[PDB]
Amino acid sequence: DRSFRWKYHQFRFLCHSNALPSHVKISVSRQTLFEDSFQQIMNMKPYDLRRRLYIIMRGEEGLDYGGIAREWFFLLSHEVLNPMYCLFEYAGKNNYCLQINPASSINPDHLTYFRFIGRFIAMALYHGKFIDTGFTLPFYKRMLNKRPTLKDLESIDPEFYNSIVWIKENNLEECGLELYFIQDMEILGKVTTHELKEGGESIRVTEENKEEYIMLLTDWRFTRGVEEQTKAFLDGFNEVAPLEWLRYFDEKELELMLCGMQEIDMSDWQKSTIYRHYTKNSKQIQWFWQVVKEMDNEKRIRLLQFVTGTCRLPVGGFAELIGSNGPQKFCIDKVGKETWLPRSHTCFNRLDLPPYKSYEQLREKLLYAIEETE
Amino acid sequence: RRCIQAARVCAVL
Ligand SMILES: *CC(=O)Nc1ccc(NC(=O)C*)cc1
Ligand SMILES: [Zn+2]
Repeated sequence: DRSFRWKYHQFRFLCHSNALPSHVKISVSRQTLFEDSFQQIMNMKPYDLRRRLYIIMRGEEGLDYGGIAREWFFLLSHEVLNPMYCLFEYAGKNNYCLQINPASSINPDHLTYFRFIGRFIAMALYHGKFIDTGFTLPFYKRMLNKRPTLKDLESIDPEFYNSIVWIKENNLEECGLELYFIQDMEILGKVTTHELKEGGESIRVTEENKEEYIMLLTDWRFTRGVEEQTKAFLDGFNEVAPLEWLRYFDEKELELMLCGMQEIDMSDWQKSTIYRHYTKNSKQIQWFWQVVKEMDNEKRIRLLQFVTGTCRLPVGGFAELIGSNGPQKFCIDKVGKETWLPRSHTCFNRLDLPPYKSYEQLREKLLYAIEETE
Repeated sequence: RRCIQAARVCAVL
C-alpha cells in the first residue's frame, strides 16, 4: 500500500538518524582487494562502518571519496564470487541463479568470510552504494524474513517445481507414489539424511499429508546445507544495519536498493523479445507494448523483475538474457484464459499473456500482477 | 501412462 519512494525515504531517514561522526579509512590494492578488505573491515567495530568511508585504492590517485567508494563496492561485490574461496555457486548454467555453496566448509574460514560479506552488503545499503553480486529474490526474501514459496522453486529448479505441482494436483492414493518425510544429502562425499519432521523416516506421504509435506520440502529445497553460512551472513549484516530496518520492503524493492535503478532501453527490449503462439503483429502484443510505453521506468523494472526474476541486465542487453537451460530471450506466450492474470516463468524468462479482450483489460491485469503477485 | 509420471516425480522428489 506504501510506495517504493516512501519506503526509500523512510529507510534512508533511519540511516541518517543513526549515523556516527568522523570516518574510517580502508586501504586496498587492486591485486589484494578481497584480502585487504576482509581484514580491515573484520578487525573494525561494526558500528564504525556507519561512519564516513575513506577508501584508499593504494596506487591509484584519481580519487574522489564517493567515487572510489563506488568503484570499491562494485569490484569487491564481484570478487567475493571468486571460485577459489568456494563460497558461492550457481544453480544453473552460465552463472544462472547464485546460491551459497553447501561445500563451502572446504574453506575453513567460510563462516567468517560470510559474516564479512554480510557486513559488506549492509555497508552498501547504509551508505547508499550499489553492488553487482547477483543475489536472487529468494535470498533477499530471507533477509526480509519472508519464507520461499512454491513459485520460487521454479526459478532454481523447474523440474522440482513441476514434480511438486503434480503431487499437489493429483491423487496420491490413486497412483502408487511412495514418498517419505526424509531427504538425502551428499556434501563433500559425506552423505547425510534429514528428517522433514520428527519421525519422518517412517511417515509416508498421503493425501492427508500432502500440504504439510510440500511446504516442508519447499523450505528444505532452499535451506539444505547452507543454514550455517546463511546465519553468518545475516549476523554480519545485522551487526551493521539492523535487519529490522527493512520491515517495509519486498524482495524486488530490496534488490533495487542494492543494485540501483538504471534507465531501461525500450528499443533493446523490443528487438530482443521473442514470441510463442503470439507474433509481433498480435492484438495483445501491440497492446502489451503500449502498456509498457505508458509505464514510467520504475514500473518497467518491476515488469523485468516479474518476468525474469531480477532487475539486472547482462553485458549486451536483452539479446544476451539467460535462463535455467541456457540463453533465453524475453518471451511472451499465449497461455491462459481471459479470467486469469498474467503469470511468469522466470526460468524461461516467459510471460504467459492471456488473450485478453481489450486494451483496458490487459492494462489493468498486467499492472495488478506486476505489483501484487510474483 | 500416469504411473510414468509418478515414477518421474518420485525420482525428482
Ligand atoms: C504404474 C506404477 O504404479 N508406476 C510407479 C509409480 C511410482 C513409482 N515410484 C515411487 O512410488 C517412489 C514407480 C513406478
Ligand atoms: Zn531468469
